[PDB]
Amino acid sequence: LNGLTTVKVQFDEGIAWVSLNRPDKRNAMSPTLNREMLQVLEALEFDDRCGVVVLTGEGDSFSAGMDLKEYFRETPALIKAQIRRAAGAWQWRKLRFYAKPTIAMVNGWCFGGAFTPLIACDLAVAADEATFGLSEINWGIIPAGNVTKAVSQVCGERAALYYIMSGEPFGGQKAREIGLVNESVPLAALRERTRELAKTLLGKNPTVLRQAKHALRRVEPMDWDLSEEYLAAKAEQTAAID
Amino acid sequence: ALNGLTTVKVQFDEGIAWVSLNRPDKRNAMSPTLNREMLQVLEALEFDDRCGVVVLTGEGDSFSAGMDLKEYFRETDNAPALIKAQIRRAAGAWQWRKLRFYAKPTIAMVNGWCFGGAFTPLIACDLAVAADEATFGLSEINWGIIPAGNVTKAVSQVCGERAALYYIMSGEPFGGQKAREIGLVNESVPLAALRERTRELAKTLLGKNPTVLRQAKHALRRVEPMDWDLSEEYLAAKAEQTAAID
Amino acid sequence: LNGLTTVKVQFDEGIAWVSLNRPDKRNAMSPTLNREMLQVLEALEFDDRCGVVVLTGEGDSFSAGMDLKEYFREPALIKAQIRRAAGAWQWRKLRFYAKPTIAMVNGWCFGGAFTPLIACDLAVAADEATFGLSEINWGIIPAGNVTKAVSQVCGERAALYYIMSGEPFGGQKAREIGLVNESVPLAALRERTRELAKTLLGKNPTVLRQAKHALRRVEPMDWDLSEEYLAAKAEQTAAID
Amino acid sequence: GLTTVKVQFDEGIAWVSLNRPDKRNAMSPTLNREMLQVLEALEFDDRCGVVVLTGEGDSFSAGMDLKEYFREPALIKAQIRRAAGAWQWRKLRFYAKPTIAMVNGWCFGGAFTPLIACDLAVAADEATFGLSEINWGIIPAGNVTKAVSQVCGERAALYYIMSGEPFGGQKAREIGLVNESVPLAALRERTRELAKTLLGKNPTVLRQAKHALRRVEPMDWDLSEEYLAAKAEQTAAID
Amino acid sequence: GLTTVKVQFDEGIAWVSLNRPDKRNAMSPTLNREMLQVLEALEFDDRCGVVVLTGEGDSFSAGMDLKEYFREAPALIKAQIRRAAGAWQWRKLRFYAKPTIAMVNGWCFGGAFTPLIACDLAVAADEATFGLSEINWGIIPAGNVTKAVSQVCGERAALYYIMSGEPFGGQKAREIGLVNESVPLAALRERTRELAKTLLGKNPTVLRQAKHALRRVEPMDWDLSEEYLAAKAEQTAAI
Amino acid sequence: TTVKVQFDEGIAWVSLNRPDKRNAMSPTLNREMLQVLEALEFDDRCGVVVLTGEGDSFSAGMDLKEYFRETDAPALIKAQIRRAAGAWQWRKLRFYAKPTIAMVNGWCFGGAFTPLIACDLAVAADEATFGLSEINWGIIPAGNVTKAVSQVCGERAALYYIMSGEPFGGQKAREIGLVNESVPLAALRERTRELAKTLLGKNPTVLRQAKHALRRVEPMDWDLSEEYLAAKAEQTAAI
Ligand SMILES: CC(C)(COP(=O)(O)OP(=O)(O)OC[C@H]1O[C@@H](n2cnc3c(N)ncnc32)[C@H](O)[C@@H]1OP(=O)(O)O)[C@@H](O)C(=O)NCCC(=O)NCCS
Ligand SMILES: CC(C)(COP(=O)(O)OP(=O)(O)OC[C@H]1O[C@@H](n2cnc3c(N)ncnc32)[C@H](O)[C@@H]1OP(=O)(O)O)[C@@H](O)C(=O)NCCC(=O)NCCS
Ligand SMILES: CC(C)(COP(=O)(O)OP(=O)(O)OC[C@H]1O[C@@H](n2cnc3c(N)ncnc32)[C@H](O)[C@@H]1OP(=O)(O)O)[C@@H](O)C(=O)NCCC(=O)NCCS
Ligand SMILES: CC(C)(COP(=O)(O)OP(=O)(O)OC[C@H]1O[C@@H](n2cnc3c(N)ncnc32)[C@H](O)[C@@H]1OP(=O)(O)O)[C@@H](O)C(=O)NCCC(=O)NCCS
Ligand SMILES: CC(C)(COP(=O)(O)OP(=O)(O)OC[C@H]1O[C@@H](n2cnc3c(N)ncnc32)[C@H](O)[C@@H]1OP(=O)(O)O)[C@@H](O)C(=O)NCCC(=O)NCCS
Ligand SMILES: CC(C)(COP(=O)(O)OP(=O)(O)OC[C@H]1O[C@@H](n2cnc3c(N)ncnc32)[C@H](O)[C@@H]1OP(=O)(O)O)[C@@H](O)C(=O)NCCC(=O)NCCS
Repeated sequence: LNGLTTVKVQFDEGIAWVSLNRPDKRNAMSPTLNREMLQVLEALEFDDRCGVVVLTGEGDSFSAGMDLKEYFRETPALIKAQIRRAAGAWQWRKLRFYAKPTIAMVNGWCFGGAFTPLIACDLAVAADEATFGLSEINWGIIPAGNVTKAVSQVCGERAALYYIMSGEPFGGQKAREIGLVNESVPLAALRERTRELAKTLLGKNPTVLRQAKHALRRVEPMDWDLSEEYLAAKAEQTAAID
Repeated sequence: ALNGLTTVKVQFDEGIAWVSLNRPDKRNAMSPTLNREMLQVLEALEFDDRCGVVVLTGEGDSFSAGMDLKEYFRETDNAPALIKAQIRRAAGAWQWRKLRFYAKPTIAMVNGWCFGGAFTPLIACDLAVAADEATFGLSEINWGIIPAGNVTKAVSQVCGERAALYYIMSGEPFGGQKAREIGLVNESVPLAALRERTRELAKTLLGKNPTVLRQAKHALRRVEPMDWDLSEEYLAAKAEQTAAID
Repeated sequence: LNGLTTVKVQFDEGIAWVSLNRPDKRNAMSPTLNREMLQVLEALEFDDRCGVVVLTGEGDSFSAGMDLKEYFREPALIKAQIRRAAGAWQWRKLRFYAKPTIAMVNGWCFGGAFTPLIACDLAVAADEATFGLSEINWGIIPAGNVTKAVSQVCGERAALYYIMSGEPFGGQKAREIGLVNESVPLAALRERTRELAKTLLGKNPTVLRQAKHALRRVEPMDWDLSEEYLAAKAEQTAAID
Repeated sequence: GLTTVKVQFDEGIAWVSLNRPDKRNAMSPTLNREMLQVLEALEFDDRCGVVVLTGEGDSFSAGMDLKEYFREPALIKAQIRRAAGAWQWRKLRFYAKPTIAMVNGWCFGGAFTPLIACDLAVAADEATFGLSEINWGIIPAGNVTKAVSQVCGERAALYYIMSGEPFGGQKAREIGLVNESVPLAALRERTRELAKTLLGKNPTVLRQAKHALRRVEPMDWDLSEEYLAAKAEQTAAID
Repeated sequence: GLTTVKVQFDEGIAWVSLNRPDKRNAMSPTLNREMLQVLEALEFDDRCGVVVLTGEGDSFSAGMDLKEYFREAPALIKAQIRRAAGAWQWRKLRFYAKPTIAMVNGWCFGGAFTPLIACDLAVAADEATFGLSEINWGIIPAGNVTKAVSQVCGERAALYYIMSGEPFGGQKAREIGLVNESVPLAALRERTRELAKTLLGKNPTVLRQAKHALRRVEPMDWDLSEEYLAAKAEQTAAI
Repeated sequence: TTVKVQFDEGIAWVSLNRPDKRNAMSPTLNREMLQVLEALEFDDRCGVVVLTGEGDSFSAGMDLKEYFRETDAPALIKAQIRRAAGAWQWRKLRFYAKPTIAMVNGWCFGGAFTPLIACDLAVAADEATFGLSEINWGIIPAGNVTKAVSQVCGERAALYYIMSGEPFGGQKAREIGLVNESVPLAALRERTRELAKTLLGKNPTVLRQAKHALRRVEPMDWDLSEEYLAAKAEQTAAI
């Protein structure tokens, strides 16, 4: 957490408000931001100053997507693949099964690549004024990285295809309708609502909370006979490590 | 199989088998005894000509308060491992193994409290009509346990990842209208109209061809993990099997 | 495209209005229509006069499902070939069509019509449209690929309710359960559908085709595999553009 | 109380023998019900820590009963079909104790499912295997088609399903149907030595390990690592 | 009227011969279209109840035509050409209405692995030379060759020959489960004809249902496969 | 320090360097081996990596003292140490940017199976001893060992050696598909070098794309694999 340039961490009574911090660039996710975000999230897993992580963006943006210059334009094949993997290293590899509960607080512009860490977070609270967009089609690219998969994970096929194919923007209430976020409230109540939800998660047994939210995503592709076998081993693991 | 029941009641009604958990003093908590009796009841009703549809509900003010904290959890905590496994299997033996592909159509009538383990038989049933006043809750997190058995899988089967994680992680209660919005139940109506609405839907299912109704509702849950090429092959055999056994 | 007997095709500023043309039979899908529809869909994938295809029904019916007279009632391998020819255009060709597809449900949509409706990329229904999985009322299961198609876009509760009950529902209910993207009054159906088609026509056609395919491809994949596939898909997109 | 099954206890080994030699150990609804009772009773019988499945006489099992199971209502037929698979693979494939199939002779049709659902299998060289269902005008129903595909390659599975051609114990070993094939005179002792080897292991760890192998097969590597981490913790918490 | 494929009928056996010996039976877009028409014509031709796929001359097939298929286009046209190959190589062949046997009489390289593996069975000559030689030409085993080899061979053997491009004979192909049997070339035709006659003696409806069910149940869990096999058995008895 | 790296005309001989501990994989070695693999995938002096062990061992498995006993630690720390093992043993190795060959020169037990199987190819010495000895130590084959064995071995062979913990040599490892080839130890180094030189003669881009494509298409249906392989082939030509 020392010498961060693109990421801000503010601790608040057990809550780690992690803000993408490139407001002048609308929090576009560059290779520098990708490296810092993984370093922050890895450190916060063992930082006792927090038991829940809130992911948001500084200024009027959640995130305008990947940096069109520093991530896309300025990027050898193996060198290119390493930078692409560094994005997914924190956007979904670390976030999807994160050690502590995660809440995405969408305060504003959320486009393209921003959908992957938003969906990899366990919960999401958006502002009514927040503007979501799968604008990749308008920039001549598909929703790569894991954006296409992430949208398919939480939204129905009809809604996923409509916003990928058309690139049409939509607000927080529409994001809640299609299952992209858990709740949409006015921006003036966004932080208060997200903080109340984080405080509710802080009141739970942290081990049981971690085991339960992981098991939900693990059992998704399993058959019912396999899920019962996994959940039984997961329940015994929970009581053994608490 | 229907005689000497201590925790479950069965009442026949014009081709409907109203199966209600019968431990109201315990809010219909599901004990190992109840898990054993319900499997007996559901197995017998699959061949009982007095029914063409099964309605699963609870006596009193509770649909179910989840697994018995005393008889299912506490009294089996220090039991031998294979004994605990057998008790756990017996719960899922009727909660999802029997219910999810029951030979007859099943409707879950959520008349009241529905917590924790009660979500698995509720979701394993084909259709679900809840009361607006009913209170749902994945309160396992507040008791220090994960939603085990098959509760976690059952919730992810009908509810989106956001709604599934929200109520699993927060343990927050919600009513029948929220259960309908998140896809947990088909319909939500006031409690005063819950039985008449459930009975009307049950009579609608009774008016259908029972063989085709059984075959079609099973095929829906079978084809979900299949690719479209495999599902077309399975639906072709399922359609031929339907015509041969009708 | 020449000599068609059950399908009509009208070109409109890059839009291929493909209508099932059996209105006196409520656009029931016969083995003849199944053969012609695949014949038309294969030709339109390379027809430079179209960049988007709108599937709709002539008259008051989008489609009344499979032809109860020419398809169902009328050898095992012969029966299998006729059944396969239905899915050949209803999902095999439509689900990963080389061009964007929009289903315009102008009226009756029952049984087997669900498969090409769901295999299309997008769907705009009329509020007055009447959907229904009435196969249970006819004594059959939603065969072909209907059960899978309904499973693909609707939640398990909604899918089971309409399959088991055979209850009909309107355009707004179809939009609510995720069967279609939007639902407008019939008087505004063609204008809204043409507006959506022009929006798709303004996109990069190669990127649009690759993106709509990638969405349906990554669904059964794990996140590690989908990231690998999307990286290869993104590279294929830039190379063939 | 059993009429179709014989159980012999030997130093922690429960020798479970199919006992219908007059019908070549064909599996009837009576045998299917009796076998589930035996397996359910043996999983808590402390007198055994390993179960060996074999057949009395010159047969392992000639498949399902052509008369009782097949020739003799829709949901009644489905119940009898489910009773066969209830013990043939639902109970056996994840049985609480290690299981060994000892193929002493004829092994045809439906016999493949309990043979494959068992953890391990030792065959006699003189034993004759055969997916002869095609010769009787039926497909390998129940779960035989799935069971054969689980242990043998697609080529070997298709060859013996489509041709109905018999093969011996050495061929069964080569295609992976059984772990080992020895002469019949050495079959029981080789099986008993393997059963004794399994009895020397930690029973909890052995049950957990053998279950974990079959569970992780359809998992991706990221998910299997998560499953194996919980399975190992579950192992240490109950041992 | 066919130019690249030859069809000879023999007592219910349709000997289908790839016929481009001057190009070592390389598969061109012309051959790909002709093979699909032959397969679509033979599935209802009562002169055959079994299909034997092989190659004329000293070749089975040297893979895809390096000139006509790869070297000699717009994106959708190249995809249509690519789709036409898989249309007969695996889409039609993998679930073909009639039993299929691949007779590997000679060279079998690259893209030839897909129709070889999509056929139900395969008998090779010991002298036949196999090879996933795409790596030697600077391309991955595209089409469905990578999946086909993954379907019948273990991961070690699949990776070894994909990565090394090293050739191997008929006995090695039998060892790794690529073919069911390998015999001397002088005995290949009679050994293949005997297997074809063995398939012709089966109930053709039951044979088609069983060979399809084997490949359908591969990715199913055991509970789902039992559900599918019960429906497949009822469909078999009805048709 | 715990790893040795020797460059040889494009070959990166990567040796586990804890011979006094039989190359037991400590948390120290786990972190160091990941850095070596990360450094080599961008080191232009190598186009192939051979993973072997110093001394008489390939690897005796995980360090019983430093990896297991000394982590007896809070749950998240234990999970972090466990994840660091799989970070290089399969997360980095299974889809490594360059071809990998495991040279099993000696003892290969327990956790050593995971990096052995995550390597693309493997050549063993006949004299080398292989063992899934976890059952003898009271633990299940955790990490990804159970999944790795199931990935390359049949269910029977996987279950036999997990349940019995029985040791086996290089020829048996080749017979069950654990390694590609087994030769006498005196010929092991040159046989592995021939394979490494063969891999070095291939287009490294096409070789990486092809070897990755094989493992990616395993769980796909044939229609999905064809779509993936077409994009993979286009990605190959563009890169
Ligand atoms: C997010 C957005 C609506 C904000 O609107 P705005 O308040 O008017 O701010 P601006 O459009 O003027 O851009 C703000 C700055 O941040 C940069 N910026 C915005 N989004 C960026 C992105 N993905 N990548 C890199 N830079 C970005 C701009 O280049 C600009 O830089 P500059 O001030 O040095 O010239 C608008 O910037 C936008 O549409 N960005 C692209 C969103 C997107 O489509 N992402 C997916 C790309 S595939
Ligand atoms: C369902 C509930 C809201 C009803 O509240 P109520 O009407 O006021 O009734 P009570 O709380 O007084 O409980 C009545 C009886 O039923 C028992 N009971 C209720 N739920 C029970 C359960 N899962 N298991 C065992 N007993 C239960 C009570 O212990 C009590 O028994 P007692 O009278 O002998 O003391 C309440 O019982 C409850 O909060 N929780 C259990 C629900 C739950 O969270 N289950 C999952 C736990 S993992
Ligand atoms: C679609 C429907 C609501 C239209 O009702 P309508 O305007 O009153 O039209 P009609 O019912 O009078 O029938 C119109 C004609 O189209 C035919 N038709 C309608 N649906 C048909 C279908 N699936 N298959 C074959 N013919 C059909 C009728 O047989 C009739 O032919 P005819 O006039 O030459 O005798 C009506 O046909 C219906 O109730 N059901 C359609 C069938 C259906 O549900 N199919 C899925 C079944 S598996
Ligand atoms: C196993 C077999 C090779 C033994 O040959 P054998 O020593 O000559 O024994 P036989 O066939 O002469 O007779 C054995 C008795 O057991 C019965 N039997 C053998 N297999 C049987 C089976 N699946 N089901 C019912 N009865 C069977 C015979 O009907 C016969 O009864 P009977 O003596 O009262 O007339 C031979 O019996 C056989 O082929 N059985 C069928 C194997 C098979 O195909 N199973 C799959 C069926 S789909
Ligand atoms: C099959 C093979 C071993 C036989 O070699 P041979 O008997 O000595 O005879 P040739 O090598 O001269 O080949 C004979 C003709 O068929 C052609 N031929 C062989 N394989 C061909 C292929 N895939 N595509 C197109 N033409 C091919 C040759 O170009 C040659 O053409 P020509 O006679 O007009 O000059 C050799 O031709 C060969 O290696 N072919 C390539 C196999 C392969 O790698 N396929 C995968 C390609 S990615
Ligand atoms: C590999 C093996 C057969 C070699 O036998 P050996 O040549 O006679 O060598 P030794 O047993 O005498 O031990 C050599 C050293 O290496 C260590 N060693 C060997 N395997 C080790 C392992 N997994 N972990 C930690 N140390 C190990 C010994 O503790 C010993 O250290 P020390 O000399 O400081 O006391 C033997 O070490 C063995 O049987 N098992 C090691 C672990 C194993 O087999 N499986 C993993 C258990 S889960």
